[PDB]
Amino acid sequence: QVQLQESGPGLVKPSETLSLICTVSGGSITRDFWSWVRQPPGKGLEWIGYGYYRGSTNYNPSLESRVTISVDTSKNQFSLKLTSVTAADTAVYYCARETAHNWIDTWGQGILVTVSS
Amino acid sequence: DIVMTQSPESLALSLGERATINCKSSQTVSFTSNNKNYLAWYQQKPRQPPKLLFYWASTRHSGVPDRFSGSGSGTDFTLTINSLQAEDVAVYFCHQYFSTPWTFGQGTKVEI
Amino acid sequence: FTISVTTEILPVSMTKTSVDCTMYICGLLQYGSFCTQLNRALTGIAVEQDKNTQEVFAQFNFSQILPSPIEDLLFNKVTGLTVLPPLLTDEMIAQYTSALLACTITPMQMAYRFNGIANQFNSAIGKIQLGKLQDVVNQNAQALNTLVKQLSSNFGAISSVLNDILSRLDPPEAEVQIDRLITGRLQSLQTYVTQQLIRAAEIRASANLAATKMSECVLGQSKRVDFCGKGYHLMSFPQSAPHGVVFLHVTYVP
Ligand SMILES: *[C@@H]1O[C@H](CO)[C@@H](O)[C@H](O)[C@H]1NC(C)=O
Repeated sequence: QVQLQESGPGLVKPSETLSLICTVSGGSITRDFWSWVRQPPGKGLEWIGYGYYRGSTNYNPSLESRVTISVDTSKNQFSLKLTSVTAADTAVYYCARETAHNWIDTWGQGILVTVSS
Repeated sequence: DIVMTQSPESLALSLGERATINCKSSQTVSFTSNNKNYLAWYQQKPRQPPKLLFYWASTRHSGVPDRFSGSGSGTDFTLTINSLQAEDVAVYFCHQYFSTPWTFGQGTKVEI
Repeated sequence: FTISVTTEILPVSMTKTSVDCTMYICGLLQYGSFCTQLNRALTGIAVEQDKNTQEVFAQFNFSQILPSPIEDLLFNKVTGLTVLPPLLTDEMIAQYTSALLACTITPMQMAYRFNGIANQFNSAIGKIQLGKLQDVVNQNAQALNTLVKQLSSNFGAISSVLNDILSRLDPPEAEVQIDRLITGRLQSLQTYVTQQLIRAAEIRASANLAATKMSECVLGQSKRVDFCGKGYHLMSFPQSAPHGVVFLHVTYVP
């Protein structure tokens, strides 16, 4: 039984780093790859990329120059830092545990982030 | 970049009948040597995290009833919800993990 | 009542190619014998290409034809994963074609050949001064380039280097990623092998056609019309070409 819970600010200023930390309860964090899938409102799910506790990481090609993800084993968490957040990044985020063959097993209750003011 | 399309959209199926969802890939999503389909099927409930239904487009996950049956060949992929009930109302989508980037499906909402 | 010279182009071989599965997968210790079967098919193609040359070769002035400005013009106008050197070198095939040209050239041969006009022959030779050779060379070059590009592709893995994945991922996941990489590379090698098989069949057809021409169209007389030459046939003049053969058919028409 592996559970993933998201945390972070629900409102992020434009052109400011969006930090979303997913905490894993149960199982272990040094077991599989960790993705940060995203769904824009009224759009299909977008795969941002999957990290790894060793420091290994693979971004989405469309967002390779702005996404950064870091997995901390000591706190048993992994965090997504989306830089240069424009007005089109308003979306819901699901931190997922991609297995060895990289299909999502647990999806986690995603969090909605929007840009305003 | 593989474009993944859900040709059946907004399936309004009543209780006791079958709903079919078709996923079409831009190109092949399976290695020719292994003939193993690198596609998965997930379902998402409102105000609820999505759940893994099928992986490899054929093999079933844990906790998935016998109602859902998945198959396919190369590009076309089919998910059939046999004897659909009120529990099956959700947004079902298909995921490819063959080559980066890993595009999902647009999502098909199965309404009663 | 006039004679003419027609140039015929026939590819007989392409660039030699082979793979080394012990080095192709890694510069999984042994994925399977599928790569070995691919290498066997490729070396069969290699032997076929080495045999096609023996099938086609070694089976009123003439300065242009008999040395060899035409051969030089065709040479300079026409341009694991190891490209083996051809068994028959360029000068072997040049000597063979020159010898067969000398055999078929020996103005009394005109008198004897009439049973089945120097200015017309000279004009026909001059107006001659290679498309399919460029076609096959460019096609195999693009095939090898595409195979190298697919080798550079990650094929859904996390990197294109097996050692990088070993030093970057844990064994229980590194083995899956290496399996993906090797399966993709072997899929690319399968595409190369099947394309080389079909193109080897298509070049073998042309090599057999060229061998038939080199057996009857240049030796004696081609009693059958429209096979080689625009009309009735007197003799042919083979010319060595890079990965191909050039025929100069001397035809007689009313
Ligand atoms: C051979 O004859 C051609 C004309 O048919 C002439 O242009 C050429 O110079 C001649 N070559 C020699 C070596 O005399």
